[PDB]
Parts: sequence; structure tokens; C-alpha cells
Amino acid sequence: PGFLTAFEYSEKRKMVFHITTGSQEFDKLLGGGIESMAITEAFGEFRTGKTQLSHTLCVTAQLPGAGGYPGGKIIFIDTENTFRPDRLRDIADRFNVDHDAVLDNVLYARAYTSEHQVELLDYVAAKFHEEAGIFKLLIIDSIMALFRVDFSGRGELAERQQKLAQMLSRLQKISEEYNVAVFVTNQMGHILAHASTTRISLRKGRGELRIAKIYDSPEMPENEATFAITAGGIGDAKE
Amino acid sequence: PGFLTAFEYSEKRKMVFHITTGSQEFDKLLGGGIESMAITEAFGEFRTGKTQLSHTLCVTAQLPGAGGYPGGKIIFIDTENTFRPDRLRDIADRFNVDHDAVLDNVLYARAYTSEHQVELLDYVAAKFHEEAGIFKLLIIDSIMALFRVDFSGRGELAERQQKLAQMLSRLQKISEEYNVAVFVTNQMGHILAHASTTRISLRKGRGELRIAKIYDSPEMPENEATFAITAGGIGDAKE
Amino acid sequence: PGFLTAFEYSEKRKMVFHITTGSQEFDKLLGGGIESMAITEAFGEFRTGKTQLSHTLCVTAQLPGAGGYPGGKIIFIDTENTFRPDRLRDIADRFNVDHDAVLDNVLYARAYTSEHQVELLDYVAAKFHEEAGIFKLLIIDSIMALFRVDFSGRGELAERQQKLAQMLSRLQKISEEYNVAVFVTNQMGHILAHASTTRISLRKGRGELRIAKIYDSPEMPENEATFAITAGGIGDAKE
Amino acid sequence: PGFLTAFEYSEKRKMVFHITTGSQEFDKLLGGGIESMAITEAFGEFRTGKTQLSHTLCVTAQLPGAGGYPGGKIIFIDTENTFRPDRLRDIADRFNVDHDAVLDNVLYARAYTSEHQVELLDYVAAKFHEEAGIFKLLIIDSIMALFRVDFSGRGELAERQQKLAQMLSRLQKISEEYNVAVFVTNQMGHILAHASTTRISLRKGRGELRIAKIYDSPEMPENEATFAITAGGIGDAKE
Amino acid sequence: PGFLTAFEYSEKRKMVFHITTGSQEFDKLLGGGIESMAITEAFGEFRTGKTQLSHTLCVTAQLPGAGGYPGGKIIFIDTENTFRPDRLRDIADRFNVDHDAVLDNVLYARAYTSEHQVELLDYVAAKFHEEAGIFKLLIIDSIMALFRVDFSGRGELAERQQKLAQMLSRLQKISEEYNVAVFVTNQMGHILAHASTTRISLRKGRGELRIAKIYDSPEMPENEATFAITAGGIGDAKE
Amino acid sequence: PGFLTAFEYSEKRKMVFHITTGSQEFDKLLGGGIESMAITEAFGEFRTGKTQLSHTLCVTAQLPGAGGYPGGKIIFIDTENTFRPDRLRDIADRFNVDHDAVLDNVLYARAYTSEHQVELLDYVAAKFHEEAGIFKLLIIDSIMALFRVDFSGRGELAERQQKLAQMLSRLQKISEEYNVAVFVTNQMGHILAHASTTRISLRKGRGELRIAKIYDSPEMPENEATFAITAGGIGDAKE
Amino acid sequence: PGFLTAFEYSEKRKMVFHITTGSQEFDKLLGGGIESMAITEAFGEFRTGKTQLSHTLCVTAQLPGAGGYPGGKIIFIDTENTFRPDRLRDIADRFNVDHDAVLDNVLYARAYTSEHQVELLDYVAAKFHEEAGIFKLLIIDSIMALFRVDFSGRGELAERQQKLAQMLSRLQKISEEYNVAVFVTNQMGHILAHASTTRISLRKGRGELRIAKIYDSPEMPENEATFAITAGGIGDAKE
Amino acid sequence: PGFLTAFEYSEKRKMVFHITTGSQEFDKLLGGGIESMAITEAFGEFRTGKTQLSHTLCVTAQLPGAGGYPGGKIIFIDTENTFRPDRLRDIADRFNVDHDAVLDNVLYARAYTSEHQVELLDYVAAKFHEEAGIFKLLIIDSIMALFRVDFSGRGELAERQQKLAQMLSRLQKISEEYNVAVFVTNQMGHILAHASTTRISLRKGRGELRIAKIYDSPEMPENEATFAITAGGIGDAKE
Repeated sequence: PGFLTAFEYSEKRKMVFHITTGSQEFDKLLGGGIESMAITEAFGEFRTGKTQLSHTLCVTAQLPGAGGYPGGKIIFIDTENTFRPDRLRDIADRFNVDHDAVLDNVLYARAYTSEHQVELLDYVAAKFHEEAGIFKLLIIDSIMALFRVDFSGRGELAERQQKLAQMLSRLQKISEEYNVAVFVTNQMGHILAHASTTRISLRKGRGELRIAKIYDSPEMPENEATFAITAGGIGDAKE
Repeated sequence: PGFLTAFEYSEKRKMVFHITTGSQEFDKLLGGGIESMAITEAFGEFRTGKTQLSHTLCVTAQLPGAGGYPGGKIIFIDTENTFRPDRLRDIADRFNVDHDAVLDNVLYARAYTSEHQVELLDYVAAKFHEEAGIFKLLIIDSIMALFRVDFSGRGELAERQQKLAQMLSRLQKISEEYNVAVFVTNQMGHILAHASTTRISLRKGRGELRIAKIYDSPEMPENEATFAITAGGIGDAKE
Repeated sequence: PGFLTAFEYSEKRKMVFHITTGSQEFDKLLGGGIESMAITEAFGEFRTGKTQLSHTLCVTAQLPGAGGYPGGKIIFIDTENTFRPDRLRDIADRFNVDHDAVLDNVLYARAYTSEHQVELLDYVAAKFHEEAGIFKLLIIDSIMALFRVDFSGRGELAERQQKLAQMLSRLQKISEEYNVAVFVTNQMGHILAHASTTRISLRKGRGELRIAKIYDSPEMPENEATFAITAGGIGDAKE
Repeated sequence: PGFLTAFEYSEKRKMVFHITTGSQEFDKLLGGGIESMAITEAFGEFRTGKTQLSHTLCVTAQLPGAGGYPGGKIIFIDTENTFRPDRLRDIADRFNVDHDAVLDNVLYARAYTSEHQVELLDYVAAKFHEEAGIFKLLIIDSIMALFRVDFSGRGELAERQQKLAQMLSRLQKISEEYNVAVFVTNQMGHILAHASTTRISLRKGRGELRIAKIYDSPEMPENEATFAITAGGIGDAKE
Repeated sequence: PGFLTAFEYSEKRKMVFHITTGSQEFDKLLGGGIESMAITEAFGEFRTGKTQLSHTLCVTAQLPGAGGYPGGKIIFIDTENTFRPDRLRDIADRFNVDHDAVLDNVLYARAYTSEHQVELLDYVAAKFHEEAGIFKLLIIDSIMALFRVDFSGRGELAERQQKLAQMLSRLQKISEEYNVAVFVTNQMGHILAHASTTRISLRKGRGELRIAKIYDSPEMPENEATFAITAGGIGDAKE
Repeated sequence: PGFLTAFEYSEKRKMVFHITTGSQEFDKLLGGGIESMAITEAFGEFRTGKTQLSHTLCVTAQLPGAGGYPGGKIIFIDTENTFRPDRLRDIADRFNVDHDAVLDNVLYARAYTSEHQVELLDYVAAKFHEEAGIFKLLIIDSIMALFRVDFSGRGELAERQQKLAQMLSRLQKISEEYNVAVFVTNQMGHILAHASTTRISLRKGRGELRIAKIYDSPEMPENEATFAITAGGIGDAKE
Repeated sequence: PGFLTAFEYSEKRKMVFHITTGSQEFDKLLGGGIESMAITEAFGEFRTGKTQLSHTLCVTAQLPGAGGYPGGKIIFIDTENTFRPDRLRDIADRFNVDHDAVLDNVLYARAYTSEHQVELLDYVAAKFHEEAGIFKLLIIDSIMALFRVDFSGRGELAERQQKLAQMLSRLQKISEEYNVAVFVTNQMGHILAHASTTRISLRKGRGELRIAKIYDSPEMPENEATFAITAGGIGDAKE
Repeated sequence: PGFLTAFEYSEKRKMVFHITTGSQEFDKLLGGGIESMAITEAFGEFRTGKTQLSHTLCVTAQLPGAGGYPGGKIIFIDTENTFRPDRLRDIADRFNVDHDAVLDNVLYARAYTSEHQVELLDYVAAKFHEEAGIFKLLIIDSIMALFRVDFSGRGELAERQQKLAQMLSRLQKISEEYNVAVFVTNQMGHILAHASTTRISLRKGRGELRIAKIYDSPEMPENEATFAITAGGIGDAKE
């Protein structure tokens, strides 16, 4: 039928894996870090480590780990233009890994237009449909932002809201249908809310550290997370 | 005639069966819990047990109950993406039931667009029409939440409010015609008011317990109900 | 001609009968209760006995009485969905009458859409045109309410007001032309005013009793009415 | 020429006849009561005797009166649905007249839509044209009340205000052309102002008596009139 | 050419005559009373003698007088419906003149619609074009008033202003081209200002008398006029 | 080329002639009075002598004057309907001139619609083109006043303001091309500002005398002018 | 290519010359006075010498001077109509030059319509394209002003702003492409800002003198300029 | 695939070269000055050295520099019309460079309309595509300023804001694809924000020196930079 059974679904869910953040405490919040068949969001301040984490994950997501997770090829659609292979080859070190590999290991794609963006989304599917199980993370940073551009003033939001969810929906059907992990950043019942299943909010704790809280995500803990950042990606904050 | 006689109608109502909430003092508010041939609603806070209640009944309605109610299949349409089979196999225990069974006792289907959500409903009918007396519940959680989305800013409500009831009615016709019990959750003269024949508002009384009140329903008691939430779904709150 | 004479009309009016309410004092207000060739309205509070009275009348209207009134077959178009044959078979007792009969005696019809509603109205005529004098009461509860739904925001009332009176008028032509009694409930120079020839307003007098006053109806008495309600329909309040 | 001479016109006016109000001090305000070839209006409160006055004249205008006025047939168009023949046979007595007669002396016709109301008027002319000197009065109560209805909210008045006078003129042309006396009741530079040549405002002076004043009419007296209301219609108020 | 010379025009102006008002002092204001090739206006209070004067002039304008003025046939287009041949035959007495003549002497025309009105205006020309020098006064009372009717709310004045001046202009071309006297009444740089060449304003001076001032008219005197009114038209107020 | 040389232009300007105002101290403000090839305007109060000035010049411009100005025909376009030849024959005296002459020295033409007003102007050109050097003045009083009229409420100015200059330019082209002196009166960056090259504002200094000031014109003196008004038109104010 | 090199451009710029103002100090501000391949603007007060300077420049621009500038034929498109050959033949004296020459030396063109204006602009090019190096100054006074006319109220600025810059741009392509000097006057990031490369503002310093400051122009000095005006154009203010 | 690999991408970035600002403490803010494959912006006051900086770099980017940067051709698109080659030959000195060379090292092109400005950009690409590695910079000053112009009042921004990014993207694609360094100046979530990857805000610290800060850019230092402006372009500010 147009839909399956409960057992049959619980059959699928046995594939829900988590890509780590390198910040154990942080991972604890997401009960293991980034999740699959789910879009994770990055709420941040003008200067936030999200664009930093993205790189991290560009690699945590290549290192087999927790709950028998393999690791794999990733897709980094960049709108902002903050992608830094250099930052990558730098992280692959904290995890002692071949550089050319880590890079050979990610798939880069710069977004320019609110149309170009989905031009890519609808493509990503294709590369996911060809061969699956190779690609474990579809990281788009940032999604909105480029949409806050090709709008037609505070008067044509009617096209923005409509157009946005036109793919932000198509983005869900990728996540749970092809089974992957979609990390997304931005700065906003807001359409891009029920859309993203897990919403992480970020605040700075004085340069070194940062505090990641949950705005809204199934089984959301009231407690906060204390993670640190370095050249080697995101990591736990020590004494 | 395009309508029946009061007697003939009473004929149909002898089939009106209640599906336990799991919390006796809750079932009393509904005089037996969730009722058939009627859209019931879930009025809850940011963090409400409805999401849990929804699974619970994915079970309760399999356990023969009062009124000589056999127990049957179920159709769960998830908009919010919070259906956790893993939670079901967890409750069947408190009811000493086969795990694989219960999970075969449920039909899952994720809703993505305010159009997909109906694309489904217009199909839920068919499966129901194809064969009857098998499916005893059609639970849609949550129903509105997806419509708040696809809308065209607060300027095209005229399309959403019209589209909304365009299906909400379709829901009713199913409910009473095919005779089931449709449970629906949300957080909102409102079109989705006359829509759902019974409406339950839920408030949390300090973590462990919950207070489910009746917003507006036939023969509505002033008194409130006190139920608790546990892995084994919902149940009464003892000393 | 397109219209008759005065005598000739006074000829017709000799058929204006009243269906009782079981509440003598109440009946006194309506100078005999519900009238014919006239639409009666029910102004009420959130919790009003109108939906209660409706059932009562489902039977008072089958019991020959006052001013040589026979009694007969009724039509209960329900929008809200509060129809309870059970409440009927319960009232038929206060009047010592065959149950299966009372039920066999009413014609049920659930309204779903503002269109469905009139789909029914324009039908009712047909069943009235076929054979008359059998049907003495066309009870619609509630009329508006379902219309306050398929509207297009506070901006398209232009279709509501227009559509409403498009049939609320057609509802008059049924009442006086086919000679019957149309009881209607709702909660609002309002179009549905001159439309309904008799308007009764209802207030509660502490659980047991209720006070029915007149908002506007030919020969309207300033005094109030004190009626009580029980399983056996509406009745006079005793000491 | 498309208009006559002053002399020739004076020719027609020798026919201008007054139809008693029943209350001499009222007739004086109208110098003989209701006047021919002129639309007169009824300005009353929530509970006003106009409704009664309307019947009264259904009689008065059958009783030969001053100015050698014979007395004639009548056309009563009821929008408000308050025409009670039973009330007529009641007054003919105070005038010692055959009951069946009076009631054969009146032509009844209920108005339902703001369109039906004219559908009629455009026919009232015909019956008048067919044969003349027979019908001495065309009473329409009330006229506006039905137009307030079919309108499209306060946003389409432009259609009602235009439609309104589209007939109100038709009324005038009848009045003066066919020579009758058209009486009309209501509760409102107003289009229905220049429309009705005479306007009477009525106020109740403690139940029994009533004060009918002149809002605006040719040769209008400051003094007021004091008439009483009784089963025998309207009449003077004695000591 | 499309226009003449000055001498040639001064040739025409030797025909500018004045129809009296019977109120010498008043006539002094208008330097002889009503003028020709000029539209005179009547500014008044709710109860003003304008509709009274009109009748007067219906006759002053038949009595040869001042500046070798003959007298003649008149046209009284009435919108309001206050025309009273009876009042005429009454004035013809103050001037000792055959009654049937005075009447035989005026041409009556009732205006009903803002269209009907000009239907008449454009006709009047025709009767003026056929034979001239017979008709010395075209009296329209009141002009506006009927226009304040067929408007489409305070929103379609765009048709009123435009339509009004569409003929109020055509009214000028009658006045100066056919050489006559156009007296007009109403109650309002207002379009109907530059339009009417002479504007008289009226105020009451305690029942009997009235004070006529000039709002704006070539060579307008600051002083006021004191005229009286009786059955015999307007006349000078004595000691 | 579609424009001439400065020398060639100076050629034309040697013809620029002034037409006396009649009041020497007024002529000085205009350095000789009304000037050729330039639209001059009349800024006056409710009661201003412009209307008089207009006639005056209908003469002055026939009386050979300074600058060896011969004197010529004239075209008077009256919107306001205040042209009184009788006034002209009155002034020619103060200038000892043939009456019949002066009045043959003027061309009259009444303007009715804002369209007629131009219908004319577009003809004034022709008569001018047909033969030249004959007409030395084109006086239009008043020009705006007629446009305030035909407009569509303050909501269609966009048509009037556009239509306005659509002719006002046509006026200019005449002025300078055909070389005349166009005088225009009114009571209003304003389109009719750059329009008229010279603008004169007039104020009355206690009946007898008048103060004409310059609102805005080439080489404008601060000092004011004091002229008097008399039957003999305008002239200086002696001791 | 569609554009040249830097050297190649610096090749052209060796033709940038300045037409003097006769006011050395003023010329110092513009580093030599009016510049070429650049539109200069005149910001002024109600009574400003701009229309005075224009004439001056009509001649300074014919007198070989500074930085080996020849002198030449000019184009004076006048909208306002303040052109005075007389003022010219007067200035040619301060510079001891043949009169008929100075005049024979300028090309006059009066602007009437916002369309006529550009009709001319697009023409000027043509006369510049035929033969160049003869015409050194295209003086338009004033540009805007006539545009503030053919607008369609404060609502159609959408055509004004658009239309204005449609040629004000075409005006740049004349200036730098054909190498000339365009002086423009008016009284207003305003479109006509970046448009005009040099903006001079003018204030009066008590009749005789005037102070010219810079609103915005490359290398704009904070200091002010003190120039005087006489019949002989603009000149330096002495002791 | 329509996008490359992270490794392959790192391949391209090894080419990212910085082009000196001339002020070492300025270059540090940009870690080497203006950066390749990125739109940098100039945030300045009314009087800012950007205009100068723009020329400077017309040189700097010809002088072999750090990162073994050779030095190349340049494309200068001037909207503001302030490009002064004369200024270039002036700086090459401080860098001991051939004058004719430098000026052959630059490609000039003036932008007139918001359409011309792109007409160009869409060509800048071609020349770039035709042959590569030759042009090392595409400087457009200023970019927005021309768009503020052609717009349709604040009511058609919807066209400008859309048109704006319609090219601003085109700019980006060039930048990173053809690998250059595009510098752009202006005075304004803003579409031209995500547009330019780096943004520099400039403030003047008392004539001689200037403070260039970073509004928002990757790895942005809090500290500010202090550079001076001189004929020799921009450079450091010594004791």
C-alpha cells in the first residue's frame, strides 16, 4: 500500500544511526549526536561554531563509531561560502586519518540561487537513488539564508514560505526515505520548525567553550551541553 | 432517501464502542475512553503525553475491552514524525501481548504536505471500504500542524481554512460511516471545533501525573481526570 | 394570481398548530409552544438545553394534542452530531408510547457541509411535496454553526451572508407553503433574524431549571418562563 | 410631450383622496389621514402599532369616507410575516362590516427576497393597469427590512442602495400614476426619504396611547397626535 | 466662427430680463429679481419658502412687467413632488388673473430618476428649439437632491460629480443660448456653484418673514432682503 | 534645426510689447503692464477687480501705447460668465473711443466644459494662424476654475492635472509663437505656475484702491502697486 | 571591446576643459569653473543667480581661455522661459566682443513638455554627432522643474523617476561621449544626484554678493565662494 | 556531477591569492589584503578613501606580491564616474613602475544604467572566459548606487531587489569560477550581504589616517586597522 505496517517500519528504524560531534556531552544531548531520517538544525549567534561543526562532521561522519555505524561519503551544499578543505585536512588529524582520503571523501556543492539550491536538492536525490548506503550525511549550511534573498520584499513572502517548504519538504523525503543525516544551519510554529525534527540552539560561553541547548526535539533534556572548539573540530571542554 | 430513520440510526449506534485510555479516571471522562464514530482531539502543552497516548491506543485497541469490544487493526498517520514502534513493543508487556503481533496490528504512514495528509485520508477510506470491521481506529497526530505550514502567510488563510475543512469533513464521514474511532492531536467556532465531536485538553500536574479536562463535548463533566505516563503507556495514578 | 386574497389566506392559517415542549409555562410563551408556518430559533449559552429540547420535540410532535393537532413524522437534520436515539426511546416513556414507533417516527439526516446542508434542505422539500400532512416538524440544529465553517475568513462573509439567506429564505418557503414547524438552534437586524419569525433566548437557572425569554416574536410577553429538564424531555418545574 | 400642463395636472389631483387613520387627531396631522398619489412611511420603535395600523387601513379603505371617498380593494405585501386576517374580522366590527367581505376586500402576498419584493411590485402595477379605480391602496410593510438582508455586508451597499431606489421609484410611479395611497413601514437625504412624500414617526406614550409625529412632510404641523391602539384597530384616545 | 464678437454679444444681452418675486426688496437684490441667461439657486433651511417661491414665479413669470418684459409659458420639472396647482390658482388672484389660464400657462414634469431628470432636460431643449420666445422660465426644483439618490455610496461620487455636471452644463447651454430663466433649489468651489451664476441663500426671520442673502452672484450686495410669504405667493413684508 | 539661434531669437523679441494696465504704478510692476509672448496670471480674493481688469484690457489693447504699440483685436474666453460689453462701452469714454468700434474690437466666446475650453484654444490658434498681427491679446478668465469642475473627485486629479497642462502648454505655444499677450485669472511647483511666466497677486486696500503684488516673475520688484477701480476700468489712485 | 583601457581613457581626459564663470573664486571651487564630460547642477533659492549665470556662461564659453580652451557654439534649452538675448548682448561687452556674434554664437531651444524636453535632448545628440568640437556647452535650465509638471500626482512618480533618469542618463552619454559641458539648474541619494557629477549650492549674501558652496562634487572643498553679479554676467566681488 | 569533491575543490583553492591593500595593518585584517574568489565590499562615509583604494589596487595587482602572486590585468567598472588614470600614474611611482604600463594594465568601462552595469558584467565574464590567468581583479565601484536609481520609487523594490541579486550572483560565479578578486564599494540579511563574502567598514580618524574595520567576514578579528591615504595611494601610517 501507499504505506507500511508498524513492525515493518520498526524494521527500518533499526538503521537510525548517529554521526558524532566529537563533543561527548553534546552527543549525549542528541542521544548519540546527529541522527538519521531526521533534519537537524543549527540555531546560532552572529559568530557561531555551526559553520565550524559542519567541517567537523565532514569527518566524524567518515569515522566508524557508536552503535555499529560504518561511516561514509558526505554532501556539503554550501550557500554562504565558508567551506574550507584546509580546515578538513586539519581535522582528519585529530582522528589520525589519510588527508587526501577525507577530502576524496566529501562531495562539495556551492549554492547561489534559491533555485540553484533546490536544483541541487533534487539532484542529490538522484545521486542517492543511484547507489545508497554510501552517503550517510547531507549537510546544507545554510538553507534559509539564501532564501531570505531571492524574495520579493516583505510582500512576496507568499512565494518564499511556499517555495521554501516546497523543497524543505522534499528534504524530509530524502532523510527518512534514503536514510541519511541532514545537518542544517540558519538564524530564524515557523515552517522551518516542524520541518527540522531536531533543533539545536547555540550560545557562547566565553571564547573557548559554547553551550548547545535544544529548542525543540523529541525527548528534549532541560540540561545544557558544554563543548569546546579547536582546529581539530569540535571536542569536549576539559578542566 | 439521502438519510435514514431514527430507528434505523439507533441500529447503527448499538455499535458505538469505546477504546480505553488506559487510565480509568480518564476513561470515565469519556465514559469508556475514546469513542467510535467521532473525532476526538488532543489539547496539549509544548510537552504533552498525547504523543504517548497515541501509541498507547495503538495497543488498547487490540485488547478486548468493555462493551464486548473485540479489538482491531489501526492506521497511524504521522505528520510530526514521532511514531516510535519501539515504544509499542514496550507497552504490550503491561498488557501481556505478543510484540510482533501488536506491531502487525498497526499501519504506519508519514504525512509530509497538507496535500499528502489528505492524499492519505482519501485512501484510508478505501482500505476501510475494501474490507470492514477490521480497522477499529484511525489516529492522525497531529492534523492541523501540517496546515499551518503550506499556507501563504496570514494572507491566504482563506485557502487553508477552506482546504482544511475540505478534508476534516472527509474525516468525519469516515469516522461515523465506517465506524471507527479517530483520535487527533493538536495545539490550537474554530473549524476544527465542530469538526471533532469531543475535545480533550491536557495539563501536566508536576511531571509524573497529568490532568486531562474536557474543553467541549456532549454531556461534559466539570470534574477532571488524573492519569500518569509510563513506558507501559498511560494508566491510573496510584497513591 | 401570484398571490391570494385575505379571506383565502385566513383560510390557510386555520392550520397553524403548535407542537408542545412539555413545559406548559414555556408553551404559554409561544402561545401553545412551537408554531407552524414559522421558523423558531434557539438562542443559548455554551451549555443549553436546546439540543435537549430538540429530542423532546422529536416526540411531543408525535403525540396528538392541543387545538386538535394530530401529530406526525419529523425531520431532524443534525449538523453538530448530538442526535441520540437513546434519548428518544427514553422520552417516549414519559408519554407512554411504543419505542420502535417513536424512532420509526423520525427522519434522521446529518449535515456535514454548508452545501451538504442545503443539499438536504432542497431535498426535504421534495419529500414534503410528494406527500404532505404527514410531516409536521422540520427540526434543524444547528443551522448557522456549520456555515460559520465553510466561510473564507472575515473577508468572504460576502458569500456567507449571501449563501446563508439563499436557503434560510428557501427555508421560509417550506414552512408557510407546506405548513410545518421548523425549530432551529444557534448562537449569534441580523439576516437570521427577520428570517426566523420567533426567537427564543435561553438562560440557566441553576442546573435543574432554565429560563426561556423572547428576543423578538409577534406578541412577545415581557414575562419569563421556568422549565425543567430530565431524561423524559423538557417539563414543568415543580415545587 | 413627455409631461402635462399645470391645468391638466390639477385635473388629476382633484382625485387625491385621504384614507382615515381611525384616529381623528391623527387624520389631522395628515389632514384626512393617509393621502393618495404619495408614499407615506411608518417610523416606529421596536414595538410599534404600525403593524396594527397596516391592518386597520386594510379596513378604513373600504369604509366610505370624507371627500366622498367610496372605499376599495387593497394589496397587502408582507415581508415581516405579521399579516393576521383574524385581526381584520376583529375590526370590521367597530365599523359594523361583513367579515367575509372585508377579507375579500384584501389581497395578500408574502415577500421573501429583496428580489421577490419587487417581482411583486412589478406585478402590482399590472393588476392595477388591467382594471382601474378598484384598488385604492397598496400597503407594503415593511419595505427596507428585506433589503438590509440580501445585501453583501456593508461592502456591497453600492448594490443595495442602487437596487433599492430601482424599485422605490417604481413604487412612486404607481402611487401617483394609478392613483392609490401606498403606506409603508420601517425603522431607519436617505434614498427612502425623498422616496416617501410623507413620513410619520411614532412613539408610545405608556402602553395605551401613541404619539405619531411628522418627520418631514409638505405643510408639516409642529403639534403631535395622540391615538390609541385597540382590537378595533386604531382610534382616538378619550378621557 | 465658433464664437461671436463683443458688440454682437452685447446685441444679445439686450434680452436679459428679470422675472419678479413679488418681493420688491428681494427683487432689488437680484437687481430686478430672477435673471435670464443665468441659473439661479435656492440655498435653504429644512423648511424654506423656495418650494413656495417656485409657485409664485410660476405666475409672476406670466405677468408682463419691469424692463418691458412680456411674460410667458413656463416649465416646472419637479423632483421632490411639492407641485400644487391649487397654490397656483391661489396666487393668480393676488395678480387678478384667469385661473384656468395660469394653469393652462405652465408645463408640468415630475422627475423620478437621476436619468429621468436629464431625460427631461435634453427634452426641454427640444420644446425650446421648436418655438422660442414663448417659454421664459425653466424652473427645476430641486436638481441635486434626486442625484444624491442614484449614487453608489460615498465611493461612486465619481459618477455623481461627473454625471451631475454632464447636464448641469447642458443646463447652462439652455439658459444663455435659448434665453430663458432657470430657477433651481437644493441644499448643499462646489461643481454646482460656478454652474449656477446667481446663488441666493435663505434664512427665516420668525414665521412670517424670511431673509434672502447672496452666497455668490455678480455685483453681490452685502445688505439683506426682507420678504414675506402668503397664499398669494411671496411679497413684501409690511409694518 | 528644431530651434533657432540666440540672435535670430533676439529678432523675435524686438516685438515684445506691453499692454497698459491703466494704472501707471501697476504698469511699472510689469514695466509697461501686461507683456507679450507670456502667460500672465490673476491672483485675487473672493471679490477682485481682475474681472474688471479683464474688460479694461479689452480696451487698453486698442489704444496705441508706449513702445509704439499700435493696438489690436482681442479674444475673450469667458468661463465664469461675467463678460459685460456694457462695461466696455463705459470705459472707451475715459479713452475717448468709438463704442461700436471697441465692441467690434473684441471676440467673445463662453467656455462651458474643461473640454470646450480647449476645443476653443485649439481654434484660437487657427484664427491666429489664418492671419497675423491683427490679434494682440488672448485673455482667458478664468482658466482653472472650469477644471476644478469636470474632475472625478480628489481621486482622479491624475487626469485633470495631466489634462490641465495638456492645454496650458498649448496656451504657451500660442503666446510666444503667434506673439500676443495672454492674460489669465484665477484663485489657486503648481502646474499652472511654470505655466504662466508672470503672476500677479491682488489685494484690496479698503474698497476704492487695490494692491497688486508679484508672486513670482522675472526681475520681480519688492515694492507693491496701488491702483483704483472705476467704471472707466482701472487707473491710478490720486490724492 | 565594449570598453577601452586606462591609458586610452587618460588619453581622452586630456580634453577636459573648464568654462569660466567670471568669478575667479567661484572658478577655484570648480577647479577652473564648469567642467567637461560632467553635468553641473545649480541648487538655489527662490531668487537665484543661476538663471543669471546661465547667460554669463552663454558667453564665457565663447571666450578662449584657461588650459588652452578655444571657446565655441552653445545650446541653451530653456524650460522656464527666462532667456534674454538682451542680457547676452550686454555681457559680450564686459568681454569686449561683437554682439551679433555672441548671439549668432548660441543655439536657442524652449522646452514645453517633459516629452518635448527629451525630444530635444535626443536631437542635440544629432547636432553633436554631425559635427563635434564646435559645441562646448549644453546648458539646460531648468531640467527637473518641467518634469515636476507632467507627473500624475504623488502617485505616478513611478513614471517621473523612471522617465527622468531615462534621459538624465542619456544626458550623461552626451557629456562624456561627445565631450562638452552641461550646466543644469533646479530646486530639489536623489536620482538627479549621482546623475550630475558636480553639485553647486547657492545662497545670497545680501543683494550684491552670493555664496556658492558644494553639495557634493569630487574633491569638494569645505571653503565657500564669494561672487558678485551685474549686467556683465557674474564676476568677482571687490572691496 | 554538478559539483566537485572536497579534495578536487582544495585543488582550486591553492590558487586563492591576496592582493595587497598597501597598508600592512590593513592587509592583516584581510590576512594579505583583498582575497581571490570572493566579493569584498567597501563600507564608507560620505568622504571615504575607497575611491582611492580602488585605484591603488589598480596597481597593487600588477606588483608581484606574497604567495608568489605574479600580478595582472584589471577591469574597472565605474558607475560613480570617479576613475582618474592621472591618479594611477601618480602611484606607480611609490612602486617604481612604468606609467604607460600600469595604464595599459587596466581596463576601463563606465556604467550608466542598472542594466548597462550588468550588460557589462555579462561581458566581463566573456573576456575572462576567452583567455584566463591574465585578469587578476574585477573591481566594480560602486555597485548598488546605480540600482537605487532606476528603481520605481519605494514601491517597486520588488523589482530592484530581485534584479539586484540577479546579477550580484553572476558576480559571484565569476569571482570564484574564473578566480579573480572582485572589490566593490558602497554606502548601505541584506541581499548585498551574503553576496559579498568579506565586508570592510571604513572610518576616518582625523584627515590623515583611516580606520577600516570588518563588518562581517570569515575569521573576523576584533582589532581594527589604521592606514593612511596619500597620492601614492594607500599605505601604512608611521609615527
